This record gives sequence, structure tokens and C-alpha cells, in this order.
Amino acid sequence: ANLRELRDRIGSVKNTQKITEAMKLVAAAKVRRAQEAVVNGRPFSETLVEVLYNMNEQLQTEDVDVPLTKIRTVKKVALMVVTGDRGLCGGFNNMLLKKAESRIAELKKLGVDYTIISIGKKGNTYFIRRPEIPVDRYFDGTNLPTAKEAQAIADDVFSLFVSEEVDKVEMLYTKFVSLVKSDPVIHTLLPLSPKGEICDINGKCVDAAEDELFRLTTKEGKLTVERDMIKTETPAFSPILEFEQDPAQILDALLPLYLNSQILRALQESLASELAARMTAMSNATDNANELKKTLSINYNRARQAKITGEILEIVAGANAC
Amino acid sequence: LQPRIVGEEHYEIAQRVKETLQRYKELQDIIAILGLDELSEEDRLTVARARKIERFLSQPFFVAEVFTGSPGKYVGLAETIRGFQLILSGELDSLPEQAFYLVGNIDEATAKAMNLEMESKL
Amino acid sequence: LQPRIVGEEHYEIAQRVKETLQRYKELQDIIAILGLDELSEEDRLTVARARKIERFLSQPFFVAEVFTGSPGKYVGLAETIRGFQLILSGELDSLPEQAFYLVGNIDEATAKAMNLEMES
Amino acid sequence: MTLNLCVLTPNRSIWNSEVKEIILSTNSGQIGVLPNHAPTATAVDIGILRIRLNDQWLTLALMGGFARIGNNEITILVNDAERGSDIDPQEAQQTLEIAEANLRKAEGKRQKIEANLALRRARTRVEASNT
Repeated sequence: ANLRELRDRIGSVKNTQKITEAMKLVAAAKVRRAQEAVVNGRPFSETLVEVLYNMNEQLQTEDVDVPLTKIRTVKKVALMVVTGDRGLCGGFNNMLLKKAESRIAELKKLGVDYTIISIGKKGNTYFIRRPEIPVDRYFDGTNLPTAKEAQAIADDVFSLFVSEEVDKVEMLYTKFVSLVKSDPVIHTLLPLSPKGEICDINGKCVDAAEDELFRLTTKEGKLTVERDMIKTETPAFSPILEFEQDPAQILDALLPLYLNSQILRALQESLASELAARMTAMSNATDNANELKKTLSINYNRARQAKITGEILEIVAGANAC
Repeated sequence: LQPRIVGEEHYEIAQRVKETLQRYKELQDIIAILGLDELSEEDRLTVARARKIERFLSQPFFVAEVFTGSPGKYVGLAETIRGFQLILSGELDSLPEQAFYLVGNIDEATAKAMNLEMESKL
Repeated sequence: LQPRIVGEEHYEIAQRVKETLQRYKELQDIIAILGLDELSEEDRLTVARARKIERFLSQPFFVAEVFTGSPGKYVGLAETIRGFQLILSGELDSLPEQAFYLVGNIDEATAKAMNLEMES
Repeated sequence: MTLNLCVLTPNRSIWNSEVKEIILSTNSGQIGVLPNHAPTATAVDIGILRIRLNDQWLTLALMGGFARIGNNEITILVNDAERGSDIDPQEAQQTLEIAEANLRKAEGKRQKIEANLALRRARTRVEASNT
């Protein structure tokens, strides 16, 4: 009973190829839904940045003193890492936690008293298995990331910074720039410029090349993504707004919205890049299962012909001896 | 199907038809996910030309006429390659896909296209 | 291959080499369909050390100097034992695998890794 | 017959329909807006945005944000605005009791602000789900 073994093995490889191409296609559909969420949530932040830019151009000579936008250089650090939810991940969570190790390596070496706010399920599993690194809060993706996860993370980061305990709350995540390569970035979150741009860990305003609103178009016959520069932004005009509230309180109520906007967009971008990595991993798995199905069918046909040959040669040998 | 045997023209047009149909076969899943609009322009013209080619590979038969009714056509190789040159370079792209289906001899495809457009004008 | 015949150090190093190669051969099908990205940390360290081992097991021959060039190396016994002790010990985990391919006497693998990272 | 109103959470536009009379709970208190209001760009506290459809008076449940009044095209950028009344008050009071409970245990300096904001959001949730 070896031929039924090879037949069932070939059947298992066929089924595994089928389910890997199914995972590939449904991951592509969820990439499409993630880009839908991103380009639908964009114009809120568009109007937010135009309002905030006008407000801060009217509020430079003032004293504004909002706790989110102050610069308390006594140098604590709160690096927040967001990782993938489920597995097969391409190479997402490994390189994320690797850059996390590199960042806490340069951090602890400077004695800046870092800490970690882990968001993803794979990342927080990694951190509960390695307690040698300190960690603040735990989050997950069974809860929907579009509203409630981002709201909870914004609540916790706001409660960490406004209660002025730690400085330099930055977020390590993975902007979806390519379907094969997804290099993580470290952008600061709360020690923000009052002008209201996303900055680097150096502060050098990476909104210059942020490349918003990625889209998916094939090039020749394989799937690729297109990222352009500027879309449907109207930030220029600054009409009279007639502030009824005290101007310091206006920014004091505006900046949490920017916190939520940045956290939500980073969650959505890391989700889309995780789904792209899973799409690529499942394409490779389908192709390897296809080549293995071919090899196993070859070996099966060989063994079947050898079995038939041996059987008839044995029967004929017995009949000739008789 | 080798240049030395069938002419470089016939070989190159047959290889281009094979490439077009293969690209469409690879792109059916993406068109099922994204759609024809979220593709690119070269891919979109490829998909349209491929649908037209796949319907042009049909033929009404002299012996299948007895239940289908269409008079049945004989298409030599010269009209085949002259029709596929026109359907592959952008000379006949403003036509319906149901105009090339179940015809021979690409002039009949243009004639049935004009009739299918008269169906709209009327 | 018995500790009373080849000593205990040779026997233990051959045992550990065969153990890591057996673990590699075990997980080969899983890393064939899926890939290296889904293993644990210790399993991927085992994979990397097994690839280093199976590269270091090759050698240039004196009689195959017509097939490759780069003339054959006679590698003694103690040099082989020390080279595999260094691979399995964790020292030589930060150098390319191609430094181990077609060399002998792991000092030459170190020299080839230096040459690779210098010529770039 | 009124100004254009768009309530916009971060992820989506909740609803962009126009209604008559809006009471906007700011950081300075409640303020009513009129159709053809002169432009006032204010803030919004964690509170209650009540509307009036000129047929019935309705409340909207929001967790903060910012507002802008323009030339009858007003935009209110909110934090968490759930349309109309999607909840009933029993689970609201089940959240109130646990928010006041965890206020005691959450006693560290950051937990003060955190529990206080959770309380101000639970209170606006229940006083929005009263109707």
C-alpha cells in the first residue's frame, strides 16, 4: 500500500496549492479594501492639516503652550511598535521586531530610558515571551482597527504624554511602498511641530516625501502599485474664522484629532503592507506547491509503471517455472 | 509553427496572438478583483484585443450548420493572418466583441459590426 | 565512529553535526512549501548552521583541478574537528555561507569571508 | 432651508445632510447655530451635539473634536461620532459603573487623566442615549 500513500500525498499537495491561491486572492481583495479605507479617511486629515496650518500661521507670535506640542528635551523615549495580526506574514513581523531591537539598541546605549507600546498580536506575543524589554500596553486585531483600536491607542498615548512622564513618543511601522519590499520607518508622533507635519526621528519633515494615496495597477501582466505625489489638497486659503474659544484652547482641542489621524493612518498602512506581504508569501507558496505537485506526479507515474512491470514479470516468471 | 516553414510573418503573428491570450489568461483573476478600470492602459487594450481574438477563433461550420443555421465559412490561411494583423494592430479596435464572434474572413466581422451598429442607430 | 576508537571529541562533534543535519532534513519539506520565514528563532539558527555545515563539507580535490581550478586542499583530521567545532559553537555565525563553499581548514573560510567583504 | 452640515469622524463621513438648529457643546458651553451664521470656528468638548431637523429634535453622540462654521457650509471634525442613537442605556450604565469603579484603581498620575477622560466619554454616552 505505497501507491495509495503517494496518491493521497499528491491529493494533499493539490489541496494545499488550491488553498494557497485562495489565500492569495482574498488577501488581494483585502488589500483593495485597505486602500479604500485609506483614501476614504484621507480628506478628514486634509481639512485638518489646512485648518491647523492656517491656525498656526495665525498663532506664531502667541504663547500657545499646548502640552502635546511642547518640546521637553529631558529625553525619555516611548517607541511604539505595530506588527502583523496573523501569520505567514511574508517577512513582516521579523524585520519589524528586528528594527525594534536595533532601535532599542541605539536607545539603551544612550541611556535614554526607552519603553515599548506593542500593538500587533505577533509583536505582543514576541514581547511576552521576551520580558527583557519593558512594555506598556497590549493591543490586538480581533477588535476592528478602523475605529476602536486607533482610538484606544490614541487614548493611551495621550495619557502617556499629557501626564508629562515620557518624551519622544515615536511609532515604528511599515508604509506600503512596494509589493515585495516593505521597509519600516520610525516617525515621531507626539513631540510634533506646531505647524503639524509628520516628522522623522530626526525631525526633518518626511511629509516632503510621504507619498500619500497608494493605488494598485498592473504594469504588464503582474500586479504592482502606483504612488503619486499630491492629490485633492486645497490648503492655501486662510479666511477669517472669528475664534470664539481662546486660541490656546483651540489648538489644545485640535491636536488630539491629529494624534488620532496619524495613529489611524499608520495602523491602516501597516495593515495594508501586512496583507501585501501575505499576498506575496501565498503566491510563492502556490508556485512551490505547483512545482511539488509536478514532481510528485512524475515520481508517482514512475512508481506505478515500476509496480506494474514487477507484477507482470513476477507472474510470468512463475508461469514459466510451472 | 516555425519561421523556416510558415514564413516569418505567420510565425510572428501567431506568437503575438499566443502572448496576447496568455496575458489575458493570467489577468483574468486581477480583472475579477480590480476590474478593467483599475488596470493600466496597455493591459486594458490587451484585454479587449484578447476578448476579440478569443471570439475570432470561433467559426460556423458547414456540418454544424444543420442545427445552428449559420451558412458556414471556409477561411484560408491568408485571410486568417490578414484578419489577425488587423485585429492585433489598432485598426479594428472600435468594434463590439460580439461582432468578431462566429464569423470568418474579417471583412464579415466588419460587416456584422456595421449591422450591430445599425441595431443601435435604429 | 565509536568513542573508544576515534576519541570522545571527534565522536561528539560528529554526533552534533549529524543531529543538526537530521533536523534540517526533517524540516526541509516545510521550508520547501512555505519557506524559511515561518520557522522559530532556534529552528532558523539550526537551518543557517546546517547550511554552513553542508557547505563546509565540500572540498576541492587534487584530481579535480581540471574541473574547478583553485587547487585541492588536504585537510587533516584535527583541522576538520576544529572547523566544525567553530561552526557549531556559535563563533562563525556572522559570515557568508559562500566563504565555506569549496574551502578547507576553516581559517580559509575566515580568509574567504574577509576577502568577500573586502572586494565587495 | 438651512446650512450644509457634515459630521466627519477620522475614518469616514458619518452623514453630510443639512438640518436647521444645532446646539454645539463647546469648551465654552452650549452655543446654537443658525442658518446663515456668520463664520465662527470654535472648539468642541467631549459632550453633546444636538440637532433639529425642523420636524423632530435629535441628539448626536460624539467624543470630542473641533468645529468650523462657514458661509452656510459648516464642517465639524469630531473624534468618535456615532450617528443618532445606536445604543440603549442599560449597557451605558453598565459602562458607567465600571468606569467609576476603575477610576479608583487607576490612581497613578497618568491614570488620573485617562480615567477622567473615560468618565467624560461614558457620561456623554449615557446623556446622549437618554433619548
